[PDB]
Amino acid sequence: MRAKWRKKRTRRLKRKRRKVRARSK
Amino acid sequence: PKKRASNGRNKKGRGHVKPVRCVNCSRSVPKDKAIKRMAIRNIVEAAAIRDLSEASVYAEYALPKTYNKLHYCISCAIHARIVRVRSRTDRRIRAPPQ
Amino acid sequence: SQVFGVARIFASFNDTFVHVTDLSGRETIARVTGGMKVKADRDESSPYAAMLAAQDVAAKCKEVGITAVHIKIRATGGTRSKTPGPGGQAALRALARSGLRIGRIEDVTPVPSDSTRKKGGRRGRRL
Amino acid sequence: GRMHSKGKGMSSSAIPYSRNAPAWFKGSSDGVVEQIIKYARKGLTPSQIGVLLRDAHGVTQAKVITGNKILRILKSNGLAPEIPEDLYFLIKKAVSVRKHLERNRKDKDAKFRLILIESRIHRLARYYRTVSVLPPNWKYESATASALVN
Amino acid sequence: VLVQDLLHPTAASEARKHKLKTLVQSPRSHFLDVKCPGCLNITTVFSHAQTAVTCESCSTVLCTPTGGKAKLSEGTSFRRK
Amino acid sequence: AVGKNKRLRVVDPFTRKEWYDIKAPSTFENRNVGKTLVNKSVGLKNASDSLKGRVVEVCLADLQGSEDHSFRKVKLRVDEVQGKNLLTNFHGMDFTTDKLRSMVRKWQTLIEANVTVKTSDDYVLRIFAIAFTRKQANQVKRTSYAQSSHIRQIRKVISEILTREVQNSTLAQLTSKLIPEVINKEIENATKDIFPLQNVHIRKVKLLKQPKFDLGSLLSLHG
RNA sequence: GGUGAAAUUCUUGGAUUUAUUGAAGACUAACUACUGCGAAAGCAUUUGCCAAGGACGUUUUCAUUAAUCAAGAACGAAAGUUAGGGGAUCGAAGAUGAUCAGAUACCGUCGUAGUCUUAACCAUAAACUAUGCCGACUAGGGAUCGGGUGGUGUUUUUCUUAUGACCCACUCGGCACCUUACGAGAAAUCAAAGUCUUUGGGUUCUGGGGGGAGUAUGGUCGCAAGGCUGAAACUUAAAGGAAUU
Ligand SMILES: [Mg+2]
Ligand SMILES: [Mg+2]
Ligand SMILES: [Mg+2]
Ligand SMILES: [Mg+2]
Ligand SMILES: [Mg+2]
Ligand SMILES: [Mg+2]
Ligand SMILES: [Mg+2]
Ligand SMILES: [Mg+2]
Ligand SMILES: [Mg+2]
Ligand SMILES: [Mg+2]
Ligand SMILES: [Mg+2]
Ligand SMILES: [Mg+2]
Ligand SMILES: [Mg+2]
Ligand SMILES: [Mg+2]
Ligand SMILES: [Mg+2]
Ligand SMILES: [Mg+2]
Ligand SMILES: [Mg+2]
Ligand SMILES: [Mg+2]
Ligand SMILES: [Zn+2]
Ligand SMILES: [Zn+2]
Repeated sequence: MRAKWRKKRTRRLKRKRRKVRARSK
Repeated sequence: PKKRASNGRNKKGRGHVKPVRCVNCSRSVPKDKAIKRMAIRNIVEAAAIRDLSEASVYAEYALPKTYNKLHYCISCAIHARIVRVRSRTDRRIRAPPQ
Repeated sequence: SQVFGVARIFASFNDTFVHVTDLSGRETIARVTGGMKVKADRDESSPYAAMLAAQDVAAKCKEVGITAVHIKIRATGGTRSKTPGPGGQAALRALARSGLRIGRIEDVTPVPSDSTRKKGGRRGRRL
Repeated sequence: GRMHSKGKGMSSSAIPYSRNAPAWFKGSSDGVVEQIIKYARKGLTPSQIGVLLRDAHGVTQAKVITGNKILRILKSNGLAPEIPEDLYFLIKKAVSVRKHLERNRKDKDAKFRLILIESRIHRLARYYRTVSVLPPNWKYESATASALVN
Repeated sequence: VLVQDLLHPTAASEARKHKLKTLVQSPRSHFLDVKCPGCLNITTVFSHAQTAVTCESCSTVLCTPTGGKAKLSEGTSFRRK
Repeated sequence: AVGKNKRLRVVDPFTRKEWYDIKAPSTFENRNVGKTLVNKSVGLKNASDSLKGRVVEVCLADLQGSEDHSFRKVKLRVDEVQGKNLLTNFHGMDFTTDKLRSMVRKWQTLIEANVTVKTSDDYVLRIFAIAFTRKQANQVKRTSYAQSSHIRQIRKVISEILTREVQNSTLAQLTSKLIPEVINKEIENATKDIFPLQNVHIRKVKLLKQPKFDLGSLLSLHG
């Protein structure tokens, strides 16, 4: 996997995580 | 490692050189990493000149040349044999062959 | 002694034009394109087609009375190509060898003083 | 090798060996002093005066002929300005830049330059305070700076 | 190279070398006795002016400033001090 | 040719047409140019109506004889229809691409100058200039660029010259002046102080705005 | 039209093409270079105004005012974010025609957002010379740009001219380059990446096997996207660099 793609994936994951956190709040 | 001390570009003292598009495939390439071949072709092909002359009103006529500078992205150049792969020892020669 | 017209060859990398007009360039005397003569679609540009077109044009010219032409050679120009198509030279040759008279030949390709953006994107036509 | 740019130049005046007055020069030190005083009265900065001396008259350097530097002489007579010359010049320059900025806002290069100038001024101010040429509280701002200039 | 007398070099070589970079620093500039074509007065003009130096009695402009060495006003005649 | 479109008797239109005669202004040598072809005058919509305004762009060598004028080109606007003859006026001077490009050599600065100016009539002309920097016959330096200040000065001078030369007399007069390249020579003479200079040409004269029509004046350029 | 070949699409209410023109927004070809300038990002049409700046010249002036910097500031490509104006081209998404076993990929045709701008934000790029800044010294060689000197040197010519442009020689400052290293280095290579086991000119920052991970968490800054800061458990004998046949 390209590093850039990995980074992108991570970012995507983090968005979801953020959303989850917001929901929890 | 560095394949080229020039980085294959020719800028150094600059910072950003504006890109020119490729004449073959439009691959946007910096104006220095550009491979510039200036083609002075005659407007009429070498074999078809005589006929033209025969046709022409006013004998002893100029017959002009067409002028254009061509910009090849390096890959394209490589493909089209404008440039060739050279040995490590003779990559260094900056002087044109002719 | 002579009757003059404007030959107006426009040869793109696909499909080629011949277009005889008067000296004013407003009124027309036969167009005839490479796609008219050969119906094989890829052969719109090929020299043979161009030659055929030129021949056709010549006949028309003869019929009208235009003994002589000035040729304006043209590529697609602007953002596109700039290099003349394969069926311009052929067309010219055909014109020459029809008994028709020649003189004053120029490139009229629409060269920009730097233009709008070219088609293809950053990485261009990746084949 | 320069203080705010990448510049590396070495262009400078090179003072001759002999402290003594040049052999060809006549006149008098007193005369020179008088001339200097006159110049000061007229309303010139030390450097300008020095330049004038060099050009119109036979004066190589004032310290070579009189025994004293021009600024010192000015001070002695009671003519040395409220603000030291270089500092004043710097302030003036800064003010011009500020004025320009006031007029046109998007000039980012100009803004950058202004900062540099300000820094330089601050440095100079600090130096002066240490030497106690300026009163030990003297600060540089905007309106105040303008006032000083004008 | 290798062995030199660095203390007293050839005069020509010294001349060639930049002012400052010489053995002891000394100016390349000099002073001039300027005679204006009209009145009989001698003014001592520095060769690298900056200011448009006039005669002390009459306004005539003897020298105009340039990059380095100042230019004399044609009718004027000088003598190196 | 086999592919057909969706597309959602008076054959040979040249039998519906007549030939005319392109008459150039008295400024040139070969005063008649060639043939122009127009439709026959139908009652309301005459032949002379759709003629006055037409531009015929012709080679300057084919008006003067000499082929040292081959690179130059002239636009001629049809104005007065005599009956068979049609009288033109100067519309625009041009350089052919094959000389303009030829003269743009690498390793020397090209100096390009613009100006818009009124004639002694009311003709608004935009006239252009090209000048190149010369390797002065003595040079070892493989370039010969001019400094920017010098270039600017040259441009200014050129502009001044152009202003002097237009504003003073008719468009016909201007054309006359132009044909044996006097203006270029003058420019060269002027600029020998600032920088050597070479291949000085007024390339491109563009007409922008003309006065009324004034038939008499036009006529006075023929006969 | 388009293409490797096609098809999509537009077309006898007349496409394409030809000629004059007009509007709109882009961009600034050729000239354009182992050339310029700027702190970097960056910056090529003309002219004017507005300040700024390096180098040079200087027998001008101040006289240690300096070098580098944790705190703090200023700018900061492109995308992206608000809200206006603009919206020609090109075009993430989308449609959509092919190609393929598949092909919401490359190729083709359209095409919102964006591309341009005005007020804000954002603070990152292979933001690269992957070479921190200031200073000294060591080796030749031509170039070239900026300035300055000396040439009864060439040309210009309006008679001396006087400039200007060249020509030669020297000189500071710059972008580089060529050959040797007697020095370095793992080597590729390097006039610095040299003057280091013959180890100390001054300083700021950063790294300490590979993964986990630029992740988790806590701060903090962002309207948001995100940025700056930044672990550990556990895991592993290699990951890597330059060269070789
Ligand atoms: Mg590799
Ligand atoms: Mg620089
Ligand atoms: Mg960059
Ligand atoms: Mg390929
Ligand atoms: Mg220094
Ligand atoms: Mg500092
Ligand atoms: Mg049509
Ligand atoms: Mg330049
Ligand atoms: Mg341009
Ligand atoms: Mg900090
Ligand atoms: Mg943007
Ligand atoms: Mg898609
Ligand atoms: Mg599909
Ligand atoms: Mg596509
Ligand atoms: Mg970073
Ligand atoms: Mg880095
Ligand atoms: Mg580790
Ligand atoms: Mg390897
Ligand atoms: Zn390409
Ligand atoms: Zn006098």
